[PDB]
This record gives sequence, structure tokens and C-alpha cells, in this order.
Amino acid sequence: LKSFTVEKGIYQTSNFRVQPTESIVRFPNVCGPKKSTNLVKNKCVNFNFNGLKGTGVLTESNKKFLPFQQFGRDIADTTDAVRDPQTLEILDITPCSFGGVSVITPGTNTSNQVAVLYQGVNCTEVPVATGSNVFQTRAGCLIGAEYVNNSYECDIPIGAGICASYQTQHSQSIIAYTMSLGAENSVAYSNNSIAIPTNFTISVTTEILPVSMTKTSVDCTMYICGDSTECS
Amino acid sequence: MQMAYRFNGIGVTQNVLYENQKLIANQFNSAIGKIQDSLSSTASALGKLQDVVNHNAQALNTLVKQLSSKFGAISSVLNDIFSRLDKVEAEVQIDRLITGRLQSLQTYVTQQLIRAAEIRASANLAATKMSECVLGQSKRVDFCGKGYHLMSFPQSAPHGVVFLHVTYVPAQEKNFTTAPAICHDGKAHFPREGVFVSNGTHWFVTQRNFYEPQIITTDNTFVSGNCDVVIGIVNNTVYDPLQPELDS
Amino acid sequence: NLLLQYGSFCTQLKRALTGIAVEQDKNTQEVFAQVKQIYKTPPIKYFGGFNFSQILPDPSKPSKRSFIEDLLFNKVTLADDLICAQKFKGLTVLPPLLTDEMIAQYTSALLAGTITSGWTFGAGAALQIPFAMQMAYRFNGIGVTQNVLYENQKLIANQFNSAIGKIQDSLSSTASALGKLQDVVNHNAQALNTLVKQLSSKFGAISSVLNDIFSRLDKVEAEVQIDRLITGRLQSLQTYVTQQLIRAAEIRASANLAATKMSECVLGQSKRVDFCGKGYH
Amino acid sequence: GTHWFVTQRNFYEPQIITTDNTFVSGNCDVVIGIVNNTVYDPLQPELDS
Amino acid sequence: DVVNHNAQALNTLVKQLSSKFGAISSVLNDIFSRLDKVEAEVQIDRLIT
Ligand SMILES: *[C@@H]1O[C@H](CO)[C@@H](O[C@@H]2O[C@H](CO)[C@@H](O)[C@H](O)[C@H]2NC(C)=O)[C@H](O)[C@H]1NC(C)=O
Ligand SMILES: *[C@@H]1O[C@H](CO)[C@@H](O[C@@H]2O[C@H](CO)[C@@H](O)[C@H](O)[C@H]2NC(C)=O)[C@H](O)[C@H]1NC(C)=O
Ligand SMILES: *[C@@H]1O[C@H](CO)[C@@H](O[C@@H]2O[C@H](CO)[C@@H](O)[C@H](O)[C@H]2NC(C)=O)[C@H](O)[C@H]1NC(C)=O
Ligand SMILES: *[C@@H]1O[C@H](CO)[C@@H](O)[C@H](O)[C@H]1NC(C)=O
Ligand SMILES: *[C@@H]1O[C@H](CO)[C@@H](O)[C@H](O)[C@H]1NC(C)=O
Ligand SMILES: *[C@@H]1O[C@H](CO)[C@@H](O)[C@H](O)[C@H]1NC(C)=O
Ligand SMILES: *[C@@H]1O[C@H](CO)[C@@H](O)[C@H](O)[C@H]1NC(C)=O
Repeated sequence: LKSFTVEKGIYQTSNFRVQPTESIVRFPNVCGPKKSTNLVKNKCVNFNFNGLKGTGVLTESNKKFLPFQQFGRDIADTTDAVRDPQTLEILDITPCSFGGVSVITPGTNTSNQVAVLYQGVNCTEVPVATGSNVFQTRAGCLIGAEYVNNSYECDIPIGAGICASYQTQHSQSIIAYTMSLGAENSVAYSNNSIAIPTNFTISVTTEILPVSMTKTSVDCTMYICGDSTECS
Repeated sequence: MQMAYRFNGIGVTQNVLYENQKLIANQFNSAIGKIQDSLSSTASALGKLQDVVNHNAQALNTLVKQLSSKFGAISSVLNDIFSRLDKVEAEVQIDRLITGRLQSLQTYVTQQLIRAAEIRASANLAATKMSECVLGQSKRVDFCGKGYHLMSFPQSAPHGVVFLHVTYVPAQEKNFTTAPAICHDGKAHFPREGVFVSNGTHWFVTQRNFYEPQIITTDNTFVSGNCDVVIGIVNNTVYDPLQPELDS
Repeated sequence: NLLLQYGSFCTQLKRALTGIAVEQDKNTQEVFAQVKQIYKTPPIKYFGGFNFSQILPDPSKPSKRSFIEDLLFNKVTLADDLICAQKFKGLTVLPPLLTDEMIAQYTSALLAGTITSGWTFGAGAALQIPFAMQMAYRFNGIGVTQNVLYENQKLIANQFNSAIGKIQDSLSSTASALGKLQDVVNHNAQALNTLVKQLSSKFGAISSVLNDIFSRLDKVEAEVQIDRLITGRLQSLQTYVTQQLIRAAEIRASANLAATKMSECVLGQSKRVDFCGKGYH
Repeated sequence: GTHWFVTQRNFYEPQIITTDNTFVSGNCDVVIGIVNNTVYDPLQPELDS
Repeated sequence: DVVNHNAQALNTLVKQLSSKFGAISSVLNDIFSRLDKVEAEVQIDRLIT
């Protein structure tokens, strides 16, 4: 934000990437000056298949390919499956997990306790992609908040209905909860009866609407060239 | 009389203002004092106009800071191009700088055009709310104020306008027995206004918004059918106000 | 680092996309969450001879949506896998704040308010009222006296049930009736697919792969070719973000219209001609 | 036919022209294309007391 | 204003073919005739961009 004061809310920060654990090279079983390695499945590694490099989670895929078909591609022509030269069964390739990082905190006017959101990524790998308050959500993993079953109005939105609030917990901490949509009210329908109120009040509310914005105008040569004659 | 007009549009007869006139005025003045306290306390209330100011300031401060961008050139200072180069690459660097600054200016103009379309939509909405609630009474639900609309007052603001919507909310509930019609000696009575209410022993008519019982007469009801046609009909002797006048 | 020389394009692109993303949740909140309390269904189901049972939520469902809601959720074809290759190229999809279970609960609350209380649930507290006088004053809201529907309650009830059955048959039999939502999903899918497919464009350089330029050429000419590739890809991304902004203005106009339709025709009875369908509303 | 009636806007429900459903304004000279009726009053025969 | 916006946009699209955009000439075939193809495609590249 380029500011020394950060207010209350959810704020986007620099993202995170799951780096490859190893590097895997596959060559036919005459190859080049470099030599192949062993296969690693279901983990984030670098891959190489006869020159087709990259980083991906190689899988235990059961894809059926035609015998001449060495590679495959997605609908957007991105390479999704390869034929390993060592093992001619087909391995589907999915490059590793990542996501945007959002910081959920109350304002520095109030406090400096930090809860971190990892959007769309499961908590099974997030703190080693430090923890101590972990909540798993379909919208993404959450570090630094404790889940509370008590439903309230949404303080800071996270995603998939979960909202985070700053409350004393018995002490101040950040706690996540499923949002409350309001109270619950059953109106007993019965055709013998109506219900009409007796006393009425008068109340005043507020509505705010923008009408205009700042008028601006731009000189060509002064902006682009800055009073240079040969630039003009 | 203006309050008698505004109540007349929301299902309230003219007399109901004057029967609570001091109380209505006191509640109105208390609500004005409450919104004085709310505007004095909440410094985050004016979010949209401060957001308009922040949008304009951010757009100008990010267009101005793009002058220092090289856009892949040797420098954004043109005298470095004009003093440390021959012209055959200097024209290439000029082309890069002019194309980058013109692209940034095009981006700023496109952002201003999109935001001007959004601000024009908001200003058309504000002019419609002006013409419908300052110049009239809004018959459209949840347009000016939640509930039955009474007034709205325009207040000037930096790059915008602020309305003070005065609403009408019923508060104290009660339940009564009802009938779609009441049949007296083969005449189904349809009320011209109001719904039949029964307190247990007697039958009354009452307006749908606040409690106002009146004895069911022939003046407030009209007949166009018999007992059989109305489903869920009950019996009561419809009293005739002509009957004391017949004995006069 | 060569993208840093172009400066602050990426930050304002991220700001514009986040301003779209928060606006989507604001649109959903202002369309659906127009009611203070979650009203529930009463056990008495004789709604003046009507049949609201399949617009009301089905209690046998795991996620208790209504039957017509289940039809609309089944008719829309969805990019599920289409989500793989766009994910791998830096494009993410954020989940919506209000899940469809809570949209179902909000619609159930609006239904229970509209059915058990008329249009009074939007102003203050919901209060019970029968349907003979309710549809009679709504019939009085269109210029005919209240006595006609007291005479013809059963005929109008079976007419409304037959119209509900015809809508049920049409939404069971036609997936192409949901054109505009399928147009929204198709537009987003083709925009993302066009954005991913424009990485393959060489943009007049020797290759559309950055490693082919970087790993072999000398540094000045490789910087020239990467500048060409960055200029082409950034022009593509700026065009994508600009078209998303125009589509966001269109979606904002549609969501404001839908919120007005909710607040005027679900929470009331509109006097506008042909605003909520042909004929008197 | 020969019986002039007041009718609602959307449903053909004809009722006899009474003072309960009609109001009076002006004499029968300035208005255009107007006809005759024996206007009933339901309250009128009840007053014999 | 709608008609003038359409005519002005089409005309402004027309005269920017005269804009050389840092290339040697507005006409492509002059660049093809004067130079061989290798630098010519660079000049045409600037024109097309
Ligand atoms: C309607 O409600 C208002 C309050 O909302 C009532 O006004 C109060 O009346 C009591 C008793 O007369 C006073 O002690 C209070 O000072 C009044 N004001 C407030 C703010 O409470 C009013 O009397 C009610 N009217 C009816 C007809 O019930
Ligand atoms: C209201 O209409 C629904 C939809 O036609 C009826 O629900 C059906 O009821 C039959 C008989 O019980 C079942 O065989 C169907 O499977 C039901 N369909 C659905 C979608 O639920 C319902 O019975 C009707 N209610 C009334 C009171 O007539
Ligand atoms: C007015 O229109 C309604 C709607 O069609 C008519 O109701 C139908 O009448 C036919 C013929 O008697 C029946 O076969 C249908 O079953 C009726 N519909 C329903 C839902 O029951 C009605 O008859 C028409 N005429 C009048 C005077 O109301
Ligand atoms: C997280 O991962 C575990 C196993 O890796 C899986 O069972 C669980 O469903 C995942 N969470 C979500 C929300 O999908
Ligand atoms: C109902 O109202 C009448 C007024 O005519 C009154 O005499 C009677 O006591 C009331 N009954 C109850 C139960 O309040
Ligand atoms: C009123 O409600 C009762 C109880 O549900 C029902 O038996 C009765 O038929 C209803 N009457 C009308 C006229 O709807
Ligand atoms: C009303 O009176 C009729 C006879 O005139 C009777 O049949 C009917 O049951 C009465 N209504 C009620 C609710 O008792």
C-alpha cells in the first residue's frame, strides 16, 4: 500500500509458488551427453521426457495413447500427458499448486495480529509450501485463525461463506466463522387471521451518490516530449 | 398539509397525522438529531465520494509516475538520447519512449472513459432520484428509503449528492380474526377500504398498516354477491347508520 | 526484471481485476440479501388452493434447493477439465462469497416473507395474512375489484398450478432457454481460452517460447526479442482486462436491474408497464 | 344492449348506474356525446320513516 | 454527433496509414522495392504494429 498505516480488511500481497522438490530426466532405454534419472510420481518435481522439460506433478495415470503418439495436449494445446521413454504407459502432467496470498488483519489503528489466507490451496501442504491456528476452507487455507461455530455478521470476508473477525478469546485474537444471514422467524400462516400493527414510527436514513469526477485535460507535446523541438 | 398529502399516498387517511402531530414532529426532530450525531461520529460514512476523489487522485498519480518509466528504452530522459547516441538508434529510442507514453496515455483515457460511463450511470440514477423523491414521492419500493416513502432532502457534497430519506415503519404488532367478506341476510359485504377484523366478540374494519377499528356499516362496505360465492365467509349483522336517522 | 522497465502496468491490472472481483460479491449481496431475517416455511401448506411446493425448497435434498432451482442448475453446462490449462498459466478463479446453499436460504426467506406476509417483510416485521384479500388487493392493484377472485379462487388456483406445471415442463425439457447465463459462462470460457492461446503467437519474434530466445541468443538481441514478446503479451492482457471491464459494466447494469426487479416486484407490486413481463403484474 | 352499465377495467362486471358508483359534475350541455339513464339510488327507498 | 463520431472515427482510421510509425515510408511496396526482405520485414513490422 506504500503507507505506514494499514486499515482493517483483507489485502492482496505477493503470491506463493510450490517449488519442485527434485529434477526428473527420462531418456530411452543413443541418448545425449546427459543421462536419465528415476521416475517420481504424485509429487511436485521438475520433469524431462526426451527434451520436453518443465515442472509438474507426474501422476499414476491410466491414459490410453496410440502407439505412435508420444505426447498429448489440452484443449488450449498445453502439454498434459507424455509417453515416458523408460515406461511406455502414459503419465499425466499437472504443474504444481500456487495461489494468491491475502493478509487478513485488523487495522494498525487497533492491533497488529496477522491472519494469512492462501486462496484455493488446501491446508495439507500450505504451511510447508508456520501454523498453530489452521482452518481448511473450500475457498482456501487459513493460517492464524481459529474456527468458531458461533455465527455473526461478516466482519472481513474470506470466501465460501467464511468470515474472519477480531474478538476476545478467555485475549484478543482473529477467529473465523460461517456467516450469519440474520435471525430466524416463523410466520404462522392461517387463513382465519391477519396481523396489523398498532403504532408506527418515523425514521431517517442516508443515501450517498456520486454525481461527477475531476475534469482533466492533457497537452500532447508537453507530456510526451517535454518541450523538445526535435521530439515534437 | 404536505404531511397529509404524503400520508395519503401510503394508505393513511388525513386525520392520522394530526392525532399524533406533536409525537410525529418530536420523533422527526429526534431522528434529525440522531443523524447529526451519526454524521459527526462516523467519519467512514462518505465512502463513495471519498472513493471518487481517491480514484481521480490514484489515476493522476499513476499517470504522472509513468513519465519515469523507460518502456524498454535506454532512459526516460530524452537528453540522454539526444547527447549520447547517433540518430539511427536515437529514433528507435524515441519511438520506444513515445509509443510507451502514448500507450500509457491511451490506458489513462480508457480508464477515464469507463469510469465516466460509470459516473454517468450514477448521475442518471441521482437525477432520477432527485426528480422522483425531491420533486415528488417515490411509489417504487426500496428506491428512496426502506419502507413507505415520505420525503428526501438533497444535500450538496464534494463530487456528489446526499439524500436524507424519511421513512415510515410500523412498530407494534397485534393479531386479529379475519374474513374475506361478511354475509348479512344473503348479502356478501365487500369493504371499499380496509380488512375485516374480529376481536373475539365484535367485528370491525381496520386499515392494513396501522390499527384503526370501525364498526362495519353499509357506508364502508359494498354488496355484489350472496353468501355462497365468497369462500370462507362468516356472518354478522351489518349495522345501518340510517337506522338512528330513520328514528329522527 | 525487463517487465519492471515497463513499470506499473501490472499493479493497475491487478487493482482493476480486484475491483471487478469485489464488485461481483457486492452484486450478489445487493441482489439476494435484501431481507433482514431468514424466514422459514410454515407447516400449513393450503396456500389458498395454490401449489408452491416446488418453488419452495425440497426437504429431501442434501442441499435443500427447490425443484426448479435444481432444473436450472442442471441445465447450465459448465467449464468444470477446462480449468486445468488456464490455472497453469497464472489465471485463477476465485470462489464466490455467497455459496448456492445460502442463496437457496435467502430465496427461501424471500419466498416465506412474500407468501406468509405479502410485501410487508421488506419494510418491517413479517406478519400473517391470507391470500383471498392478498391477491384481491393485488387485483385491486391492477384496476379490478376484489370480489372477482373471491368468486374464482379455485379456478385461479388451478390456473396458477397449471402455469407452474408448464414452467416446470419447459425448464425440464429445454436447456437452451437459459441463454444469457450460458452466454456468460461461454464468454468467460472463450476469453480465458483466447488469453491462453495468445501465448502461442510469436508476435513477430523468432519464437513464442521465452527459453528459446533467452538460452541461445546474445543479450542485446535476446532482450529485443523478449521486449517484442512482452509487448505482445502485455497488449493481449490489457485488451483482456479492458474487455473484462466493459463486461463488468454490463454485468453491473444487469445486476442493478435485477436488484430493482427484486425490490419492486418481489417486495412489491409494480405499476410500470412491461417492466416485469407482459400484462399486469 | 339497452341497459347502460358501469364496468371495471379488466373484468366485465356490469352494475346499474347508481349514485354510490357515480359522481356529479356539470349540466348536460357542454359534454360530448352523452346519453340518458334512470340513475338508481339504493339508499333512497329506505328513507320512508 | 453519432453520425459525426462514426465518420470521424473512420476518417481517423484512414489517415493513420499515412503515419510512418518510425518506418522509412508509408507505402509498403516502396520498402519492398528499395530494400531486400530482411530489413524490409522490420519496417513492415513497425507499420503493422
Ligand atoms: C408509539 O410509540 C412511541 C415510542 O416509540 C410512544 O411514545 C412514548 O410514549 C410514552 C408513554 O406515553 C412516553 O413515556 C415516552 O416518552 C414516549 N416516547 C418514547 C421515545 O418512548 C407512543 O406513546 C406510542 N403511541 C401509541 C399510540 O402507542
Ligand atoms: C404440486 O406440484 C408438484 C409438482 O408436480 C407435486 O409434486 C409431485 O407429486 C407427485 C405425487 O405425489 C409425485 O409423484 C411427483 O414426484 C412430485 N413431483 C415433484 C417435483 O415433487 C405436488 O404433489 C403438488 N402439490 C399439490 C398439493 O398438488
Ligand atoms: C376463463 O378462462 C379460464 C382459463 O382457461 C377458463 O377456465 C377453464 O375453462 C375450461 C372450460 O370450462 C375448463 O376445461 C378448464 O379446466 C378451466 N381451467 C381451469 C384451470 O380449471 C374459464 O372457463 C374461462 N371463462 C370464465 C367465464 O371464467
Ligand atoms: C484436502 O486434501 C485432502 C487429502 O489431500 C482431501 O481429502 C480434502 O478433501 C482436501 N480438502 C478439500 C476442501 O478439498
Ligand atoms: C371487542 O370489542 C367490543 C367493542 O364493541 C367490546 O365490547 C368487547 O368487550 C371486545 N372484546 C374483547 C374480547 O376484547
Ligand atoms: C384455513 O386453514 C385451515 C387449516 O389449514 C384449512 O383446513 C382451511 O381449509 C383453510 N380455509 C381456507 C378458506 O383456506
Ligand atoms: C352463517 O349462517 C348460515 C345460515 O344463514 C349458516 O348455514 C352458516 O353456518 C353460518 N356461518 C357460520 C360460520 O356458522
